Parts: sequence; C-alpha cells; structure tokens
Amino acid sequence: DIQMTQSPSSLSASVGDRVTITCRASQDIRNDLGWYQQKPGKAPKKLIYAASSLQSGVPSRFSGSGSGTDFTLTISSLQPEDFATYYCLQQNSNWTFGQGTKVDIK
Amino acid sequence: QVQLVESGGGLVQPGGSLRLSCAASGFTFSSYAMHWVRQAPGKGLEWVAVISSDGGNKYYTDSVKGRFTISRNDSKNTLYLQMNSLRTEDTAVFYCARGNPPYSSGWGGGDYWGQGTMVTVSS
Repeated sequence: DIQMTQSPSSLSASVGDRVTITCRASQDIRNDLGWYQQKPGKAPKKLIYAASSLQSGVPSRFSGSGSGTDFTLTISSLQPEDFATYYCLQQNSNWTFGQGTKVDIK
Repeated sequence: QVQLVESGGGLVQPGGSLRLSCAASGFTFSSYAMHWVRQAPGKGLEWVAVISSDGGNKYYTDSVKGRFTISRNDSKNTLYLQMNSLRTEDTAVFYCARGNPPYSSGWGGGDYWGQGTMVTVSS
C-alpha cells in the first residue's frame, strides 16, 4: 500500500502537442508500474507495463520511462483519439493507483 | 481470444447483500490469479480483492474486510464476489481483471478486464 501521487490532475491541449504525465511513489517500487487509458463509459486499457514496455497494438507515440519513485508517461503528438483520462498503477505490492490525469480539448 | 464478463450488479438497499460473477473464457483460467477493482462515480480506480489460482490465498483492502468474500470455481471458469452489509460508499462499477500467470510476481498482470457491472446501493 504505497501512496501513488499523479500530476497534473488535468490539462487542456490541442492536436499535435507533446503531453507529459508523471507519477511518483512514496517508496521504491522499482519498475513495476503500468499506464492505463480510460475513455468515458468503458474499461481501462493498458498502454505500458514494467515502466517502459509497450503493450501490443499500441502506437509508438506512447512511451514511458522512470524507475524507483519518479515515473513519466510521454505522448509525442497528441491525436484526436488520445483524449481520455490516464492512470498509473503500482504493481510492486498491494495494487494502488494514481488519482488520474484527464487530457481534454483546448 | 481472452474474454471476461461481469454480471449480477444492480440496485440494492443499504444493508442488503449482493453477489457478483465474472465469467472467464479464452485462456487457461485455472492457472491465473484474479482481481476485483471498482470505480466510484466521478472518482478513480481502487483495487478491492485478489484470489490465487488454486483459491489457496485471498487478500482484501481494509475497507471491505469481513464484509466481502472472494471465491472461484475452476470448473465453471467463474470468479465470484460475495458482498454483505452494503454501505452507500460502495456504489461503483466493479471490474474483474486477469492476474498473474504461473511462475511470476503474485502482483503481476492487469492486462485484461471485463466490461463491468455497476452496483448502486440506495433506497
């Protein structure tokens, strides 16, 4: 039960922009972290796992980096379908999440 | 292909009991760990419970200890969640997610989820 703290909680952007969401842990969770995206009314979908590994079928514009207590989800060029809320998951011990980051239209 | 489906959610009165079901298919259910997660209206994701493959181990978050009981039937390929003493703070959509495969961190997985059922405890 680690305290996963995500920021920003929200941010406005437009197509093309390079967005950056970060998560920090209250203690070392190594590289056991995964990013998820959730569009309104559906279930979350894993984008990355093990901090940097891409999930099969996910565009390369999504990349993640970090280890220890500082992690980061990066998007190269924001696409019209990338608007949704993003969550980071701590998988080192008992599952814990981040508050969430919703990226919406400028 | 891997597919998970939840059912049994609905409208219940504060204090009643309700049982959730998660039907699995498309993989060797017997060799995976299974989880239950929920999401309150307008809030984020919260892990609730996990059961090991052989049903040998079970773990719950402080908030539901004594009230919820997780179980599975490796014959019908089904995962269950028995909820008792439902409080208004449990209103949420519940999801079942695939856990870890054999020979890997017991906290691994989280790659496949169901569509979810929503339990709304109100009168």
